[PDB]
Amino acid sequence: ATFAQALQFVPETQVSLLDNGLRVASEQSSQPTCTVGVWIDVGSRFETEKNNGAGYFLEHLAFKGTKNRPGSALEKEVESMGAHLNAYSTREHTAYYIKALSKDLPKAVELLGDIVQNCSLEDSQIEKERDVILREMQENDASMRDVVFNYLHATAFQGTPLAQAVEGPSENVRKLSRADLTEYLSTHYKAPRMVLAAAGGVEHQQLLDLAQKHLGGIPWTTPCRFTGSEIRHRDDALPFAHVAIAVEGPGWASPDNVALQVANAIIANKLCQSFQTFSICYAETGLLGAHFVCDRMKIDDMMFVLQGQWMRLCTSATESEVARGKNILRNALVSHLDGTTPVCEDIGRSLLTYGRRIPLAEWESRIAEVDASVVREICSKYIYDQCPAVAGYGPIEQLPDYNRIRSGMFWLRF
Amino acid sequence: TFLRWASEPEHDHRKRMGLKMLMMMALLVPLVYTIKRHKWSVLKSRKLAYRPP
Repeated sequence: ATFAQALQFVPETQVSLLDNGLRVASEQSSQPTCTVGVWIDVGSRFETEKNNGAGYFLEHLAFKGTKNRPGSALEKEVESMGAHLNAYSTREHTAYYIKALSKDLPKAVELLGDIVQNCSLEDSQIEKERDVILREMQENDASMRDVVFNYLHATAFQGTPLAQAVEGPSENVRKLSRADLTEYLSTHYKAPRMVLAAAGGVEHQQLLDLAQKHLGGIPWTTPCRFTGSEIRHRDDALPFAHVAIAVEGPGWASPDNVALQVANAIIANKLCQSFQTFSICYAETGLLGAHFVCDRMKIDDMMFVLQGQWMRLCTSATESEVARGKNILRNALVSHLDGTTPVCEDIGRSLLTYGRRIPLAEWESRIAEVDASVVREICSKYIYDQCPAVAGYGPIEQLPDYNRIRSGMFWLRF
Repeated sequence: TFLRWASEPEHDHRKRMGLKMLMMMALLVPLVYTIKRHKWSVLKSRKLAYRPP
């Protein structure tokens, strides 16, 4: 039972295409419980400035009422079965998933359909959601990391729909009318842009039957540029500095993603406080970089260490470090896929992203392909001598100026 | 003319080096100025906002 041998034991995810275009995917397993869900290829990047907060508002009011049963009735039905409904919205995906028992599958799928097709947008509920989101703005204001990453996206993509926040501006959510939400639903929540994904104790034909019964009535019928800018909010009274630096990364459909993951896994928090590396991926672009918290007096040293690690990977990457990174990536993948909710989310996102559920054997073969020479070449392709996007939430004063940061992206020795 | 040559035997060489350095400066000054503008454009074009709570 070697690792490569063990990967074959993973059951495949059967995929079927309905008449209206909805893609139904399942990963059956000997699990007492399952997590069904609907994933939609609609996010903030598909919204104009007129309706920037439309998707987040729809997520807020999705469980607050549908035509068949009022919001209280929907919530009571969820709670009585013991299930947990959840939803999330990214700049490119939107998911509603019901986590329940294997024998509760027939109801849950129906629930999803009731949420997806016929959503009751009560005006009073809409105003209540307005108030809730207005409070949630101040709630999110506390989170420094989220503000930093929003700054990073805004400065990196600027004049692109990929740069606006998922929540949207306060004015936009304030003036977002019901008709705008209905138009957003009509133009976006439609098959074949939907994947009904389930895993665990679910039989694929059962899921297909439920989808045809409930999710069968769904209607059948700008250049993204990376600008290496920076944003610098100071607020010197904050305890620790937050910084996120990134460069444009490849989209979802690119072989270089695995090498970049290995490079990130290869990337000393002693100088820092909590330093992390991220490889956010989108359809055609992506943010590959790092994010760390700093003392007021140690931003420069941490930035120097991070950029030195980047340069070392780009120029001279030994085989031992690359092997360690590959092992770390394999362990991270397999450990992340543990759990019913993770595999369901992976199925949905993969279908919305690759058009297919890439098996673990392919992932491991691709990782085995990765070599120190490949790591160096791809890192030089994407990291070496590239204009970065920097976002700093203060206290930032020791953060090097953009010319210094840019000059730190190449080595005079090399 | 001979007395001028005796006073300045380097006259021709001085003129030649002057022409060469004039051409050199005509090449360099716009280039170095462009380099300075390129390096300083980040500050020259940066926009700042004040957002009190």
